Amino acid sequence: RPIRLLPWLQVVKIGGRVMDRGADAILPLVEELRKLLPEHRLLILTGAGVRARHVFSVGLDLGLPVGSLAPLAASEAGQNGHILAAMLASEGVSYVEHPTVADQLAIHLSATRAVVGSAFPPYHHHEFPGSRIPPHRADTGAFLLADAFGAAGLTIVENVDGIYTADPNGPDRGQARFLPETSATDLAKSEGPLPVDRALLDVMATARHIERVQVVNGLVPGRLTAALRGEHVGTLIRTGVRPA
Amino acid sequence: RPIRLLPWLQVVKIGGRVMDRGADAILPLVEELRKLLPEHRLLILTGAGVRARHVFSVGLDLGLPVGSLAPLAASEAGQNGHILAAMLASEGVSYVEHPTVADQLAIHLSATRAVVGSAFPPYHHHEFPGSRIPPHRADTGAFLLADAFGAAGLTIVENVDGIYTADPNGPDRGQARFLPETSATDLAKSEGPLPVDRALLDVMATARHIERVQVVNGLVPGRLTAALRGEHVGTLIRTGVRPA
Amino acid sequence: RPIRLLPWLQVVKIGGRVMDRGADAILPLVEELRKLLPEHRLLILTGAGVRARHVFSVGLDLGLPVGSLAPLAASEAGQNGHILAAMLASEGVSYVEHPTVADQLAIHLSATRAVVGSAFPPYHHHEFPGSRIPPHRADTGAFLLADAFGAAGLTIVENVDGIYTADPNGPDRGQARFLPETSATDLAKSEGPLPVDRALLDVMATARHIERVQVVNGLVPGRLTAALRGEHVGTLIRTGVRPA
Amino acid sequence: NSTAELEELLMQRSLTDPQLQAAAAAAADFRILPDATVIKIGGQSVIDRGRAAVYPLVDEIVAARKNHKLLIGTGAGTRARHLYSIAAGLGLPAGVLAQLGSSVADQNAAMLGQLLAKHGIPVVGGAGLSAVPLSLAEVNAVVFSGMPPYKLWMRPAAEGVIPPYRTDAGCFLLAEQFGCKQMIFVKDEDGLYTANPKTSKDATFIPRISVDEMKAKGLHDSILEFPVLDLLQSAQHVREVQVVNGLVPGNLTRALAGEHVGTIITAS
Amino acid sequence: NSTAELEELLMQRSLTDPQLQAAAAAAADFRILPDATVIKIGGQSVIDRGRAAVYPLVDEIVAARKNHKLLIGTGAGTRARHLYSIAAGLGLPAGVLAQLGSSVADQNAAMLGQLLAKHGIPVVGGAGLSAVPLSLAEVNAVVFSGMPPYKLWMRPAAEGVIPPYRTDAGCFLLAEQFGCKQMIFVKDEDGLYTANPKTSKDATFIPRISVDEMKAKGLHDSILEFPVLDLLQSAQHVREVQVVNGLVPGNLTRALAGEHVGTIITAS
Amino acid sequence: NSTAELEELLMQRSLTDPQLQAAAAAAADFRILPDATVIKIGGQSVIDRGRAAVYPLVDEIVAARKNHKLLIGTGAGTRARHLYSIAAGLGLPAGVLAQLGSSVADQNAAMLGQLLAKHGIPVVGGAGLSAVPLSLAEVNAVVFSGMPPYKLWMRPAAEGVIPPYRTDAGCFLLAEQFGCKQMIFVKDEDGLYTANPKTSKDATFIPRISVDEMKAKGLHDSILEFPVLDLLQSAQHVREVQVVNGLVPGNLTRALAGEHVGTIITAS
Ligand SMILES: Nc1ncnc2c1ncn2[C@@H]1O[C@H](COP(=O)(O)OP(=O)(O)OP(=O)(O)O)[C@@H](O)[C@H]1O
Ligand SMILES: Nc1ncnc2c1ncn2[C@@H]1O[C@H](COP(=O)(O)OP(=O)(O)OP(=O)(O)O)[C@@H](O)[C@H]1O
Ligand SMILES: Nc1ncnc2c1ncn2[C@@H]1O[C@H](COP(=O)(O)OP(=O)(O)OP(=O)(O)O)[C@@H](O)[C@H]1O
Ligand code: MOO
Ligand code: MOO
Ligand code: MOO
Ligand SMILES: [Mg+2]
Ligand SMILES: [Mg+2]
Ligand SMILES: [Mg+2]
Repeated sequence: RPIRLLPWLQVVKIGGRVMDRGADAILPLVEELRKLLPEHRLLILTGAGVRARHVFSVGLDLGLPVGSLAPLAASEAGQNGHILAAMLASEGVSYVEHPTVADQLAIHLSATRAVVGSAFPPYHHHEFPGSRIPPHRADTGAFLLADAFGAAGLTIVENVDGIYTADPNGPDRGQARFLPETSATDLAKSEGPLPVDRALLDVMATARHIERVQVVNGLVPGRLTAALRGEHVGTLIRTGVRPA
Repeated sequence: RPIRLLPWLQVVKIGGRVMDRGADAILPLVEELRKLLPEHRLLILTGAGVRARHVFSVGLDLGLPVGSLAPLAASEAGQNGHILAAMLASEGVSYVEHPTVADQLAIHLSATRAVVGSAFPPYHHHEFPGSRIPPHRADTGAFLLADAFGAAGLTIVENVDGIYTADPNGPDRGQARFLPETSATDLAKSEGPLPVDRALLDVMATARHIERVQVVNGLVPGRLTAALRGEHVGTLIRTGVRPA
Repeated sequence: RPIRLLPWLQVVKIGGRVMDRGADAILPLVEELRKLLPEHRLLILTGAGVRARHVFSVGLDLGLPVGSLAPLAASEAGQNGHILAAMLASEGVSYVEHPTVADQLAIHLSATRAVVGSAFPPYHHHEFPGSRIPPHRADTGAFLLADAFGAAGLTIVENVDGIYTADPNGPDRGQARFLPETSATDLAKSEGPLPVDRALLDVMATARHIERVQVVNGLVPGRLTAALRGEHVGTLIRTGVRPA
Repeated sequence: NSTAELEELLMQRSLTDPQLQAAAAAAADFRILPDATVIKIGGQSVIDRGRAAVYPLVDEIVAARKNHKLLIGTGAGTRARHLYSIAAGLGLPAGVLAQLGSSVADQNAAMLGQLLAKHGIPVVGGAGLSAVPLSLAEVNAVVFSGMPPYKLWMRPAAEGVIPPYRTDAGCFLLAEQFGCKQMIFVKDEDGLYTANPKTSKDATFIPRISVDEMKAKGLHDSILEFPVLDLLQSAQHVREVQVVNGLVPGNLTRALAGEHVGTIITAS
Repeated sequence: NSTAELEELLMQRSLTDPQLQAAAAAAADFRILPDATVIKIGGQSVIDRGRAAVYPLVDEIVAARKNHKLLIGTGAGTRARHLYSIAAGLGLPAGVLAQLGSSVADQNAAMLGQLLAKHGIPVVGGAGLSAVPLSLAEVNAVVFSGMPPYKLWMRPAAEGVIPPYRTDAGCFLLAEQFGCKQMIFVKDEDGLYTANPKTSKDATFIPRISVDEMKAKGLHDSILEFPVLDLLQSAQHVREVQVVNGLVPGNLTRALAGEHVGTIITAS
Repeated sequence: NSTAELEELLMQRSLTDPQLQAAAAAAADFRILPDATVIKIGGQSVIDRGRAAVYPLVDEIVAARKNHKLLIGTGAGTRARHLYSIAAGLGLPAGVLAQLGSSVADQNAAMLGQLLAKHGIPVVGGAGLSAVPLSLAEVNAVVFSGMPPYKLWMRPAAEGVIPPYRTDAGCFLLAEQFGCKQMIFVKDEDGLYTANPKTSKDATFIPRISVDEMKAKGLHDSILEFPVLDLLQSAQHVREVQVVNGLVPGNLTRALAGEHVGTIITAS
């Protein structure tokens, strides 16, 4: 297998719907991240959220193709990153652009303890066709980076406890059962909504380093801290990469 | 009031006419700044000086509007910043561009003790109309940054002791009386020249954090050091922001 | 003479033909560089190698001028830099672009122990006419930077022991005699191939700070470490700059 | 007033000196793009409404550029209001909110430009300096984002952290800087009324009014950003603006033909 | 399916919801550049061969743009293969190799653009959005680099570290995104054969074939990158591609005229 | 000399090898923009003088582009001399001064471009590659800044820290690189004299002279930067230059028409 570029790196993806809740959710998350800075070397990546749904509504009404909608949704993830980095600026944290993440993450994490970036990958008008909704979104971009770096782990911070058998906020909440652990292949052959991109399960099948990814509830203080120490507080997704 | 982004930051504006005096004035200032690096976290911003007056003379003769003259004068402030940063390069100081100042100052001040930038704000062709001379110049840009960051202070380094009742180098030097302290509102209702932009008094009226700004003579070694410790060695300008 | 911008800096140029040998040569060099990071503040610059020869073959067949071939060859030197920086990323080393090297090297070397860049100078379509082969190549660009910074030294890492009286891999290997020491003026009045750019000897004649440059064999572990401590393990080239 | 006396004042006095300011005011006045018209397509009022509103305006733009040179700026809209609400709730200052709003206006310019690309009209980052497309009869128009470049240097309002200079001000300052002959704001109402027509049933239409008359009647902050009315009173080249309803078929075409649709607001 | 029901699903459901995905599939379909043709000039197959191959194709391009709008992408070639071999021997991942390959395609685009500059055809970084040169009869063509923008975010193949999406995929995705009418791959063989024509003496020429028929006969990875055949089956706008021999004089000109030179590969 | 023998030398020898250098010298010679003319507008000699000098030259440029393709570079002038004096007094090296001078040439290009924008002529950062405006009869000209890109990599002079390669050298190297047919320097004197005409009263006008004859008479450093005369002797495409007085009405127009105004300086 290829070498690990940054084996000491920890990657954390913050869901856009978490940022959408405003200060009631962002302020406790910021204080938890502040206490984590002396413990880990962190790359924090933000998702898009509800604003990408509105630009999808306008863009689809205008008939624009999927390669047009992909950078429009990525813009909302970058704005969430600027907001989060501004709240952590007094701790030495700043937002960094994609080419900086791709080529100069090592020097930027030597200068400070953590940086913030956009979780969307730069596919832009080269997005894959098939669906009118861009497939390679925030979860997929965060995992591609973490596995390419050979990072120590990737944690996904959502607004629910984890993955259920059905949408716990949808029409069939009554039959929604929590899944403490699952494999990417088991999820991929299932039909129904998920809290993660379906393209995430595809890039997990070709991964080289990351063996597991945990999805935790960011609205419960302490669960992100516990997940970064390997404690089981959410849904564990096994990628299929085998350990030594 | 809004939160303070970088509450531990100290901002220093170096007048362009100070840089115009050459090594006789720059060399003592560089040695004073060298000794201040271990004491403060500094953002050093440079003004334009006499070269902006020449480009104004050419541009006005060609009839160009005020939005054309604003970036032309800002260029001379950036060149003064490159000169000052080169003299401090052996101490780890470099010039940083405006988008870096706006979005990544926290990480750059985590890597080194001080950085240099242009004091002019990036208004460019969107400069306000009214006067044929660009109103938002070096003093105004430095204060807008310092107040937006919620910095610990802003000090203006000039080639005179402070603000007088008249131009101490003009036609009426005999009646020029030094003002040790004044308010922005008192200065704004006065007529006559000042060593600071008149637009500075306007942005002081809407400020959220900075309570006072001192103007000191950079040609006297030790006065910048004293001003950064709160000692009264020049003209104190009260902004109107009330303390807690 | 002008002041020294970065007097504590050490510059190392890695030949493109060394990188062309692949992991058999790059892996031992990477481990030697890893052990040198705590000892020096390093700017590592990479050359072009055999890929620039192929783009020369295509470009000359198309009839393109020398100013067209210069940026095409510089691209291959930048790719060698990205490869070398990726191998050192876990130590905090990253590739930095030319404008960053020119204006912000001081802050980047305050954040980390070493950075990698392209050794080619940014002459591009403004390359000098005369020869159909670009004259200002990797050796010339590395020396121009090192002398402009006033760096503590410049070491050239090649795939041979040093400079011989003839090409030790060419048609006349039998008469090739090793030269432990030489002057730039003596080399400039000689005819025949050299392992360094002939333009390097010209910029050495107008140098202000660098007094000597050593060419060492990077395929022998330990010689780069010894050269950075001033030990005579290759060919010493005296520039003509006189000591105090 | 002479060139030699202005140069001496420029070298010996502070730029704040009233004698210097008066001498600079007598300089010649060059218009950079005097034959162009600046148009602002509303974000919330037009682009947020989708196909029913944007497609007819694209048709008008393509038809109008045959006889009129156009600089087309875009507004932000509801996505910027969502960003403002999140950031204001966190206590972030106006300078931070200004950068967030620019991204939404960039989104809308990209969507409009992709509908116009097959007609040759590009999206530009420097509209008043995009000399080639504005000079070709085959193009004769460009699309740009309407937010000002102030970013963290944005001047805050007297109260609150909402940026006071947004897409209305950004488009107007372009028209003023380049000496354009016309500035048209494209919104979703017929024009200026005595009250908000969406929340009041007896508002009376106002065909023409000056900035001073608007203030004396409480209309300072209505159809247009209140800071842009003060910029209008200080302008050198653009001394009046026009506000038209973009949801009415052909309204932009008729305004470009000199018809007095909508409301005309004069500086004096 | 209605706009109001799609908007509600877009706000209340996950983007992974099958009900949301089905409603989005019923949206209208806008083609951004429907009159353009995307052409890929091979790196190893054409540009690496020098004057004998490039000069006749430059002549065809200049003659073809009088009647056909063209987007001309470039391949990488042997210099990218050398970079891949060095980086793969060091154990570097596919994301790192993707950036190395883009630089070689940039080199080839720069060399081609300098031969076309005196004819007015520019090198662009945004071909589908370069609206002005594609709209002028005096230009009517642009040159771009064919590598996708994925960089470190490149999806790796099932085995090995060679990037699976290279210049063939980058050029095809442009044609699909902007709704172009034609996609032509310019290589150094007459078309698709039953076996590799360079290493087999009894290969039979195939004038026309579908993607499914190619897979059932072991031809998945031959004249075209095997990932681009899967992208073709999922495409919305470009449902077939053509592969022609660029070393034959006039082959590109005749393909643009509708002649069935080379091999036509259909999605279904 | 053959292609196969050149390729073998390119792979097996150092680029310093005389046998390789001789084989590369026999390669074909392609001119990128053979129909264009490069013109340098002096900074201190023209633009610093203001309206009386710039406005008539703008009129000549607009009239000349109807029949002549132009690349217009700008000089720096007195503001760069002020920056050089400050930085040299601090002991800064030539590489640092080179970056300071480029900003002044950028200022002058921006001022000239805003006077030409309404005529369709743009300011570019890549003039020889700005293929579209140079190909349109409606434009046929571009404006660029004349400083070379060397920055910190600037080769210093034998003595002093003033950059030896400034706007004269930057404009000439453009003309040479792109194979232009003509290079015209626009200054404030009728041409080359036997002595400095500003400080000597008996200087004799020289209509035509070679570089070797200039050196044998102490005229190496006069109307043109002395390093540009050495570049002229090594040039492949531009073997002579012309220096004209831009303060004389119509001098640039007559020089473009083939009239022998000013001084012609030949490489041999
Ligand atoms: N099987 C499932 N298990 C858990 N949650 C589900 C499932 N199916 C749907 N959901 C819904 O998905 C929601 C999370 O939405 P989503 O993942 O789109 O937001 P996000 O990840 O924060 O945004 P972004 O992807 O832009 O960062 C949850 O609130 C939940 O209601
Ligand atoms: N009331 C006043 N009090 C003090 N100085 C004044 C007053 N009015 C005018 N001046 C003059 O203003 C001069 C300072 O000029 P100015 O503020 O333009 O330069 P600067 O601030 O260094 O340049 P920049 O604003 O480009 O940084 C002083 O030397 C003084 O002569
Ligand atoms: N007089 C000489 N002494 C030593 N080596 C010579 C001499 N003349 C020619 N050479 C040859 O030059 C070769 C080095 O080639 P070169 O300097 O072009 O590569 P490089 O410096 O690694 O590449 P780059 O300049 O792109 O970084 C040596 O292997 C040697 O065979
Ligand atoms: O984006 Mo940066 O590269 O903090 O030095
Ligand atoms: O400008 Mo930088 O972003 O020193 O890392
Ligand atoms: O390129 Mo950077 O400027 O590491 O902060
Ligand atoms: Mg999710
Ligand atoms: Mg002042
Ligand atoms: Mg060598």
